[PDB]
Amino acid sequence: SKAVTRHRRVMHFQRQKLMAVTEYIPPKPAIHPSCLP
Amino acid sequence: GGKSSGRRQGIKKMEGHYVHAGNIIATQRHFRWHPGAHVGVGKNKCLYALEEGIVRYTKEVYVPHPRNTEAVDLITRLPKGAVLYKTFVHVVPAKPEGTFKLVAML
Amino acid sequence: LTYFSARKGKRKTVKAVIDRFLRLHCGLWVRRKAGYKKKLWKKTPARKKRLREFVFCNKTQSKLLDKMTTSFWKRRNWYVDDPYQKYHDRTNLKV
Amino acid sequence: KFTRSRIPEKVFQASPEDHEKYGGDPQNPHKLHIVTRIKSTRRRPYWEKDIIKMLGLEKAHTPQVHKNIPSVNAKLKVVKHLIRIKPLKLPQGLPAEENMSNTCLKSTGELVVQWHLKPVEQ
Amino acid sequence: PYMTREQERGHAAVRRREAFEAIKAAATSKFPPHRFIADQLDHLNVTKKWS
Amino acid sequence: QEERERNNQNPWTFERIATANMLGIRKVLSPYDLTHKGKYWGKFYMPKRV
Amino acid sequence: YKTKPTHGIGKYKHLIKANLGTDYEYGVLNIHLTAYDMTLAESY
Amino acid sequence: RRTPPLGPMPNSDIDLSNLERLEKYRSFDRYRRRAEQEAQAPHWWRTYREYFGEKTDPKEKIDIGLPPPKVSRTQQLLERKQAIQELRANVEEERAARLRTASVPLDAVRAEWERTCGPYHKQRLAEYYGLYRDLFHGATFVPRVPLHVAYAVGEDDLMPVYCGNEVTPTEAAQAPEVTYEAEEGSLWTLLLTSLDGHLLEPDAEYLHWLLTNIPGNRVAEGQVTCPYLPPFPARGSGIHRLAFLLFKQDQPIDFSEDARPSPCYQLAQRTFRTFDFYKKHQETMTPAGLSFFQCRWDDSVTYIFHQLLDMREPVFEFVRPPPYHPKQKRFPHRQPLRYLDRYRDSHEPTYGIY
Amino acid sequence: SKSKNILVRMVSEAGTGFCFNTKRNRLREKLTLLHYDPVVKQRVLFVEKKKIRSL
RNA sequence: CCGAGCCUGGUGAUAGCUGGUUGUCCAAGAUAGAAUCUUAGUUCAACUUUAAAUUUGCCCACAGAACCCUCUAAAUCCCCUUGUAAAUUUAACUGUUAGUCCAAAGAGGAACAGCUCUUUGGACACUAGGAAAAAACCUUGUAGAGAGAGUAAAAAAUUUAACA
RNA sequence: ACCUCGGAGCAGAACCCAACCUCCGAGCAGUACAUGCUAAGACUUCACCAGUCAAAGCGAACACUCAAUUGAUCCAAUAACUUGACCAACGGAACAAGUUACCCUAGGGAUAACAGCGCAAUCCUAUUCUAGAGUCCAUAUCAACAAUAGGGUUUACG
Ligand code: FES
Ligand SMILES: [K+]
Ligand SMILES: [K+]
Ligand SMILES: [Mg+2]
Ligand SMILES: [Mg+2]
Ligand SMILES: [Mg+2]
Ligand SMILES: [Mg+2]
Ligand SMILES: [Mg+2]
Ligand SMILES: [Mg+2]
Ligand SMILES: [Mg+2]
Ligand SMILES: [Mg+2]
Ligand SMILES: [Mg+2]
Ligand SMILES: [Mg+2]
Repeated sequence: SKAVTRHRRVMHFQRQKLMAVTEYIPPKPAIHPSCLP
Repeated sequence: GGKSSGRRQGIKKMEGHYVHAGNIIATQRHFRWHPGAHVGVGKNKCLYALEEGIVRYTKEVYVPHPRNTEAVDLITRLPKGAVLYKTFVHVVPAKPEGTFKLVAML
Repeated sequence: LTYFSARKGKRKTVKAVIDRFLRLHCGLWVRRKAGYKKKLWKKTPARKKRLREFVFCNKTQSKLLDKMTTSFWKRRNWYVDDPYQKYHDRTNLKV
Repeated sequence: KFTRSRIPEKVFQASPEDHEKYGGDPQNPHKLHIVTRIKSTRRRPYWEKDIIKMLGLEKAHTPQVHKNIPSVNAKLKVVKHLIRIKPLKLPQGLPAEENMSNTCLKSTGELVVQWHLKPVEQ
Repeated sequence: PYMTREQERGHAAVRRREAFEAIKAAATSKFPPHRFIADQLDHLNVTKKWS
Repeated sequence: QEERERNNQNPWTFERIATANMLGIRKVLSPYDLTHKGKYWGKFYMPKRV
Repeated sequence: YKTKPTHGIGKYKHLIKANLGTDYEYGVLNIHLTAYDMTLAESY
Repeated sequence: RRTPPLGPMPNSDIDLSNLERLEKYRSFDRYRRRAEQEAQAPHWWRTYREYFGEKTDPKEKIDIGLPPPKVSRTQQLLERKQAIQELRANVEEERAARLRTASVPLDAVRAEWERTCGPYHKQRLAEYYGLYRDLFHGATFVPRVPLHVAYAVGEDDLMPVYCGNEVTPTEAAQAPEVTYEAEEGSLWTLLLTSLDGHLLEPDAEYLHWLLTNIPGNRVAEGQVTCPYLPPFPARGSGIHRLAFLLFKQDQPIDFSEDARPSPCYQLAQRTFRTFDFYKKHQETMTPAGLSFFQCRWDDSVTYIFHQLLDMREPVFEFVRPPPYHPKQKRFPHRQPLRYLDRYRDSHEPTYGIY
Repeated sequence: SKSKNILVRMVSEAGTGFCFNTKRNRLREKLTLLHYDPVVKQRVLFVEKKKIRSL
């Protein structure tokens, strides 16, 4: 198929693994700010 | 139409290549590369080496011949201080013209 | 090509090759240029210069013409005052 | 079109935080490499296959020693995703003529010149 | 890198030049093996028998 | 989005891997992926990709 | 060559040229010079 | 992929905003003059001068000549301006200049040229022949004192030697007339060497004349260290150049180590190097004049080798490299029949075993 | 495809027998050129004799 | 079995078409094209094989390859070192070229098709493991025996609406 | 309609690179009359055949323009030099059209129709949007420009 398609074209498995590994991970504080005074 | 194949025209001798007299250096439809030192140009703008040596490509100031009216009218409309440049291919001679050898003792 | 004749049982020679080609004993085949007498008024002197020249056939063409001729045409001849006598043997040839 | 890759020079620029992480010293770089192929040349371009042969990395998991020089490093940067690179360390120094038969390359990258096969008395 | 491009240049020219000369020697030494007269005569042993 | 890139705890990013040709990943990528940096796939734009 | 640092050294057309009058300048003026003497009109 | 330039662009200074209000060349000559100036400037890209221009060392060539004369520019300029006004005052000069009938006297111009800028032009002209490159290994000197050398041909004609003029050995069979302006009580040293006259060592030179401790202009009274020997360029060896070197002595100098027997017909003793000779005498001796000429082979050269030198005259010839032919192939495709003649040695028929 | 020009044969006036073919316009007088004759190794007058074809 | 009877002979007619093409073992070994009353074929080249000769071959540091033209592209060509061991020429001929799918760039169709047509690369027609079964995805190749060992790829996530 | 040859885009930077492709053409004319004779070394439309450039030398003066502007062998004509085909099916057979459902043979799922399968332009259905009809009133009903998904019943495409 074409490079750009109207529907979401399925990624190659190697590319899909790359996307899953390189996902944003928000920083996690040691203690939740709400619980601290 | 438009089924014509490519003419296989381009650089035949790259930078630093050793060439002999008569070797074709570059084939071009238009003057992409201009003949330099010891480089001849044929009817079809074919650049051939006039001497045996090493091929060099440099950027040189382009001063067109006064008889060539079209190119003269181009430099006369340039702003003062502007200078045109073009790529020139040169052949640096490697061997000397000859040597003096002893042949007899009279 | 007739590999075995019907009356002698021997290989024949294609006369088209003999008339159109000349074989030197060194193995080279000398031919003419196709079109050296056709429409000479529309051809440049440089083009006509290489049309009236005698050229050598390459390896594939030479091997083809060696099978279409018998051994009588590969023998060494000693014609008196032969224009191509000096070209029947190679000199200073390596590999 | 898929073609070769031009790796930017900034990629091979170790940061100060990397010298405290991998134990290397930029002032005194190691002399020899320990290259080991850990990936198949199959399903990879032909130019990567040729470089593997030039480096003597035919058989997988077979350590090879190469010199840390730019020309050799140039070939490594092409197949850097198919090999494992470790420095060669010499705790006892370069093997001599009398220590050729007693060498052994451990998994840590160190080449010992006295392979005694004997438990340490300490 | 242990050495720069300038330092590395020419440090293995002799070894590389000698390595190819060994390839040339092996390539130019290809010739049919010697034929001994003992081997030809040893085929007559097929008819060796007891008296 | 600029904040997300700075505080991202993932040590691996699309830009780093694609540019350096890590794992030979450029065999399944596109020349545009060196500039899109994984945020664009076809005509679709992914705002959550860092 | 384009990748070379000397790319574009031969470019020349950007140095060659390919009316409305604003509130600060006069757009078009025709200076008519009428005289019965042809030499005086040509000379001026 | 684009790489930023290593330096300023040739036409970067031109502003493209007000292109219509910029003065153009409007002529071919105006562009050519500007084109030449930039062609002589260094550039960060590859240029013709890089591969074909003669490479020169960053070190400036040292000067071993006399100090320049002291001239008051203000007084010198004042007289010149007045002389021009007097010349322009005459209406006859203007009429001759307007009618294009006036002319200048060549002899008077050269006499003034020889004293004002003659030494500087000769120094530049000497560099073209590579005299400083060979005699002094690049060291230059201004010929402050002009040297007048002329050979007596017959009894009334003279052949002057200014700078590289053609002189035949027949005209140079005897010692020439040497004259120069000098003060009384000064000591001078004449020298004549052939740079390319050597037959064995390319670097070494042959000594033809050496006069030392010359009192003023009296050349004859000077010591005859080396007898005069006519130039002997071998036939077919090209054009040789012989340079006259005139030195000014600060104190009397003893040339016992450089003394040569009279006559000196051995080329081993005639061997002479200007660099080493001046190296051991640079303290008390300084070059003052310079003159040189080019010499060809003629019939008189045969006299020198046979009678004087007592040897066979060597004959040279200009030999060119053999023509290049590609490696011969068994089957030359699309090649003319004359291809075989290119690789054939003998033009006479061969028969082999027959 | 009207034949604007024709191909004619020029015969040397020197009697050497040398001849060459040239192209000329149909609506024109017979040419009289001054061409080089290799037989005498100098330029000799040539005159059109017979038309060969139409171009 | 009559749009031209049957039989014999020419006749082993011819068929670029269909089918078949018999013992063992080992080795090398796949996808540029041009011409063709030619695209169901053939010839040449490319590729492949053996033998032989010879010396460079491949990888590639700078330098170098256009202007009218900023899709200012990915990247090539050239190319000493260097890593390596092939390459060229000579001799003798066969055979393959109705290809597929995946990734990528770009065309035609409808920003459809297991669609068509080029380019780069991979795999497949060569083994094995894993994706459920699986020619084209991933892992992995040079070959045997073992009732030893270490590993490669390799198991989908997700449950959503009160309100002054 | 098309068949040969050339330029531009695809094919962005050495070369090369296809259609049913996207566009424009060429089957000449003009000036020469040394547009003469010879000869190193090279290019080459992916083979061959053809095609292109060319220093020096001899001889004269003091390798014509043009992207294409072209046709091989045999043969005929000719004293000779040279010339001859919209052979345009343009690598060209010296000269041969229809029809067959009366048809025959050898094959082909490389290849059609029916079918199966792929695909969802068309078709079909439900939501989203709230403009607009429904006396007033979006939402009793109905519905525009569109959007978001599903279905594989038609017409097409492969
Ligand atoms: S759990 Fe800490 S505020 Fe409630
Ligand atoms: K067929
Ligand atoms: K045909
Ligand atoms: Mg695609
Ligand atoms: Mg085209
Ligand atoms: Mg019957
Ligand atoms: Mg049969
Ligand atoms: Mg095998
Ligand atoms: Mg035909
Ligand atoms: Mg070719
Ligand atoms: Mg055809
Ligand atoms: Mg053709
Ligand atoms: Mg009917």
